[PDB]
Amino acid sequence: SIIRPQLKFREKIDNSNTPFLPKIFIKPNAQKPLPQALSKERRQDMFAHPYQYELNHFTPADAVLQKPQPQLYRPIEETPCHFISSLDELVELNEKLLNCQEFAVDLEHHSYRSFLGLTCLMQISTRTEDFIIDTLELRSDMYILNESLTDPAIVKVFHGADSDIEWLQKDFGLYVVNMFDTHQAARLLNHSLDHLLKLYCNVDSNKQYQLADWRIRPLPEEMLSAARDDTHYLLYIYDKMRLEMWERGNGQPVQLQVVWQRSRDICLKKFIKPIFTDESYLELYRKQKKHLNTQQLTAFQLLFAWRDKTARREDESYGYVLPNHMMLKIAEELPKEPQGIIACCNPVPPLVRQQINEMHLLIQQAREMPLLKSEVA
Ligand SMILES: [Y+3]
Ligand SMILES: [Y+3]
Repeated sequence: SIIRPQLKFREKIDNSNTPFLPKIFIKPNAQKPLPQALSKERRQDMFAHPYQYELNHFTPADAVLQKPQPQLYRPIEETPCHFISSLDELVELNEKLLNCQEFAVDLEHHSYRSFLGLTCLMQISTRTEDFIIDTLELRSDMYILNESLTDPAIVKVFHGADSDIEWLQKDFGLYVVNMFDTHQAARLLNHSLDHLLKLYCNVDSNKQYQLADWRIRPLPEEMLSAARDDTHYLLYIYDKMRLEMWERGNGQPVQLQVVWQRSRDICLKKFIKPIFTDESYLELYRKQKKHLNTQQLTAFQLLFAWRDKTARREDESYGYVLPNHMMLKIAEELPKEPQGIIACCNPVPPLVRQQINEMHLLIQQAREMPLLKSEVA
């Protein structure tokens, strides 16, 4: 199993109910100032979206709203691929981007071995080159990209950026200003990229809807290729969509300004630390044939508490620590022995194995609870 890459992080992850605080500490392309509370030195509403104002006051240049002349995507065979894992690399790319008219953007995520989820890779494409960034290696440095991502002068093409926007700020403190979401454009014109790649370029990117562990290093050529495929064709599609969209408004920036309006709203989405109550599940088991008595129901609350505790600490997801069906099983079975717990999970999760004693005690506690009148055996 891959060594968890969170261990090499200079700054630990805050897995606490504590409210998420934006990470950005310097605001490039800042129409409105950024609170001094967010200053790198002092470490207004710090808990507010940092680029709230600029996104609310942004409009697509007339240059992009005019009948576009699509520029066919460069042949993958003749398109250079650059791997970026060091600060110099990152800083040099930014400069390059700052001189761009528009560029593609997509990310690679991972959530199984993480509590909040983790961005493992970022992809960007210019009209001529494909870039791949190691956002695990360059984690604390990524913020630099804000200079080019928050520049209303340059257009950032995305495909379904809803989640991306959220990740960019949770992990690096990166925000996007001036973004054209191709999934928003597909909604008007009337699934998406699978089609967008086959309808506009006549290409069938196989590993596109494939789930893979992006924490893996080195990244094999296959994933490197599947990663670049997510941004190599977006600028072309970006052009070809404003075309077949301008060819509908009779030559008026009607449906174009809408895609930009909607997309910039996705940029306003903010990240919020998730919260979980065992109430949700208990209410679900009730709709079902809930025969959970005082004891069993207690065990569930104790296991739910223990899993949430463990997950947040160990920085793992609930599924990894102990999945629903498995927790629920133990809650019902109420195994008297520690092995009775283990022999109730298929397969036995590592943390359960390691905290077997701890879990045993919880279940025992539940077994000492007083059974109601109607609950008597
Ligand atoms: Y992907
Ligand atoms: Y409760």
